[PDB]
Amino acid sequence: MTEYKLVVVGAGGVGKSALTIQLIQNHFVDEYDPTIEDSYRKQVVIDGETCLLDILDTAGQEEYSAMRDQYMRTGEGFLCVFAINNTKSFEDIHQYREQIKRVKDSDDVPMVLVGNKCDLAARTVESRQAQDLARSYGIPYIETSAKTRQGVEDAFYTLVREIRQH
Ligand SMILES: Nc1nc2c(ncn2[C@@H]2O[C@H](COP(=O)(O)OP(=O)(O)NP(=O)(O)O)[C@@H](O)[C@H]2O)c(=O)[nH]1
Ligand SMILES: CCCCCC
Ligand SMILES: CCCCCC
Ligand SMILES: [Ca+2]
Ligand SMILES: [Ca+2]
Ligand SMILES: [Ca+2]
Ligand SMILES: [Mg+2]
Repeated sequence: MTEYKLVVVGAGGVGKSALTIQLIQNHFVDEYDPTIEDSYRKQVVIDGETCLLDILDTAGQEEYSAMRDQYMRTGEGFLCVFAINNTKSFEDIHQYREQIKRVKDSDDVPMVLVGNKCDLAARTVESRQAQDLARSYGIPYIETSAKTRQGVEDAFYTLVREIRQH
């Protein structure tokens, strides 16, 4: 049909797995089990096109990060996730983007910046800060909550729409 390989990256605990599971399985994972490397597949209609999403959920914990680069290499677009209550995860985004560019050997890779956990109130990253970072990269910024499902479909579908502009 039409396949899009999406890779979700970002610091440990920011909600990469919760986001992916909300999209694919329609429930919220409350517990924290660090990921090594997991894959999901779903057929969905996006803007009138039937397509197959292959989503790679990657490790954010350094200790679990072995060989992540080898998984990142096959990606067609990347969700770069931080949590709005985790300033360090936002600062880390630069390093994840740089890794993406290294493994893709390109400065032109479809990406979306995602600020997750927007249901929480201990915000330390303001929307405008993230919008500015995204603007510097030439990509959209979207806020999500894996818990309430706010923005979850939007983030992944926006990434598909970015891949289509490549
Ligand atoms: N309130 C709230 N909690 C969230 C949200 N997303 C994830 N969490 C919580 O944050 C914790 C970590 O989520 P998880 O998805 O495992 O993070 P991760 O980025 O996949 N971690 P890792 O890189 O180690 O695999 C879990 O307790 C999960 O319930 C969110 O949008 N809101
Ligand atoms: C480490 C954060 C800096 C952002 C650079 C694009
Ligand atoms: C501090 C996170 C950087 C990730 C690059 C492998
Ligand atoms: Ca649950
Ligand atoms: Ca390389
Ligand atoms: Ca390469
Ligand atoms: Mg995970």
